Amino acid sequence: NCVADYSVLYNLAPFFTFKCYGVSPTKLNDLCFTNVYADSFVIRGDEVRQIAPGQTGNIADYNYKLPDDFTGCVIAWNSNKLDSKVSGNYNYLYRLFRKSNLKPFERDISTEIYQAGNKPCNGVAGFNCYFPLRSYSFRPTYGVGHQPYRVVVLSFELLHAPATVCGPKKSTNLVKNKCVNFNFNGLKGTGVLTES
Amino acid sequence: QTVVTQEPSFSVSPGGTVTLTCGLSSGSVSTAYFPSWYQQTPGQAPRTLIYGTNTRSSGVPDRFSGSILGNKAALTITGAQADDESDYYCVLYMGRGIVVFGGGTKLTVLGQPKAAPSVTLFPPSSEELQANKATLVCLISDFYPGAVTVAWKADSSPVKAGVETTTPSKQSNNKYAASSYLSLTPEQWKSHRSYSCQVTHEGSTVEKTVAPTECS
Amino acid sequence: QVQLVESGGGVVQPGRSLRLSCAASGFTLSSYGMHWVRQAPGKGLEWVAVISYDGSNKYYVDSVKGRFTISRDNSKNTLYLQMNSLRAEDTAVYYCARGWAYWELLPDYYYGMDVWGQGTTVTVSSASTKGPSVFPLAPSSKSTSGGTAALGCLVKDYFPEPVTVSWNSGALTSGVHTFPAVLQSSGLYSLSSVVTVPSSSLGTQTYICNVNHKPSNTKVDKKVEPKSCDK
Repeated sequence: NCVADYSVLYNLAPFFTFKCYGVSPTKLNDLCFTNVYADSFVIRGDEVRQIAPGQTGNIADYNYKLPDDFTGCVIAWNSNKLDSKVSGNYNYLYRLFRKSNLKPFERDISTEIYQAGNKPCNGVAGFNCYFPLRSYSFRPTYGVGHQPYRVVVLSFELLHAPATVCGPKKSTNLVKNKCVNFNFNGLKGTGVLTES
Repeated sequence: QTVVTQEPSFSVSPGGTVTLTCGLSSGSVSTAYFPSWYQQTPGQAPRTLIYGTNTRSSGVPDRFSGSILGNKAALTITGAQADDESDYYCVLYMGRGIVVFGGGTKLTVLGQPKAAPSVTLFPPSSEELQANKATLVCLISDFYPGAVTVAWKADSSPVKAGVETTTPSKQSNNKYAASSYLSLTPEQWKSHRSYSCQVTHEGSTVEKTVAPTECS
Repeated sequence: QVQLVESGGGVVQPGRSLRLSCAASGFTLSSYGMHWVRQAPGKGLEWVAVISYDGSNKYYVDSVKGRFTISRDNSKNTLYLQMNSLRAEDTAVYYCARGWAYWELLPDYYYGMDVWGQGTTVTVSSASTKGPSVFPLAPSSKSTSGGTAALGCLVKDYFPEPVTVSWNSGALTSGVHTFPAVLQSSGLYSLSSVVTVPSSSLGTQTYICNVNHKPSNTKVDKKVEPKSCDK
């Protein structure tokens, strides 16, 4: 129940990776589609391409997958100055040894130490029983390959029955005592406008 | 079960550089386990010093710096001063609620102005005997650090039951003080020729002896 | 200002129950995680139990499973801990600790504890309210053959601990020092308050060992002076 005016949302982005599918990036204001979902995280610089609809990848099959017939797209940019520290900030971390290919758009939160099966390691963290994640470093200076990039994934539904966001915009001026077409609130016609 | 291994105690001259180590004997330590360094002064509550493996708490001087060294959590301590000597703790995090602390390390300033422990042994008074009770006090003060071993011997036989030692406590002049209590029966006190109180501290042994016959 | 008040501590017979009370001022406990950590004399700190900011999940250490319960009150900003089936190993000092918040989104296995209150000590001893025994310490003239003479007052088999021991009702402060209690064979404590004073102040001034046992409501003012053993 609001309008998402992306004319300012794409903003003065230094580089907005608006690689979008299913719709032209400019023709969304006139669309009146259903509800939208918001979620975001941060990924190391090189594999920003590695996340995409339905291709292989360690980050893709273990932490976040994207459906093939996906409506929507993502935005990514650089936040090296705000995130990285001189000593290196160690707060960001991703799963390492998931024994499955997680389906797109499902919740998966867990902290138990991974076991390679076979023998019951039983929470000892010995052989074949490894603690996953292996958090990043985010060194104060490095190339674009392992540079912190802030990315947001955007997904909106369809079927148009629960009209949720939409947007009217495009408000023009007014004239009087002249023949002119009027579209005040959806109704259309031709005539002259005066007082009453 | 997992156990965190820590060194018992260090001794470093003022103005020097020392590092403390905290690791895991069951495997390697990663930054995901979130090493944290906390200091405890006996008789009070601890203070937060190092968290995030590289970040200091609000108001913590930049002189303290921590990092990871191989599979052992490391804290860098340069330019020792008098007040830095205290108990220190390392914090490691397991999955969903399991946090294991280390064995604790008592940091020292090596020597400071060293002072010999002071002993005062007093056998029970006549009023205590009149109440059919007996208790000997052997206080120790002006010693550093707290590695003190207080033992009692009746005549020529050491006694361990009924006797306990107190943890050394901070003084107002940067020094430690403790005490010893020997709670026995008056009959044992009057049936023994003498009572002795021995304290071992940093390789220096102090002996004090009292005689029940003197009080009579 | 951020402060945590810990109350309800004391000495309890084994097998009974008690509710530890923790009050938070300056913030709301609903916004932050809360921790309970105990520490015993001669030992290191020992983790006991925590509560999350939302309370959806609760965790305890294996040694305390099935005996203790933690509860929180957002209405009055008060925190309660339920203790049941107490045993002698529970004698320690508990600290109520405040962790990070949902106000700063952190990953799972939430990072805990940065600031906390003074805490309160608890002891599990097998005794009941017992009259304290106070014995003055009057040294012989041999021990007074110096610039300074030390006198004290032994306090024995007092329960429940602690007992407030003082000299001259706080009039004398310099040279006054008390000692921590020790465990005996029967499980009761004993302490001494030895006061160091110069030998020139004897006679003219009187040193009285003032002790108060609030649970038993007794007042003993033991006069401590060197013995007049004219023999």
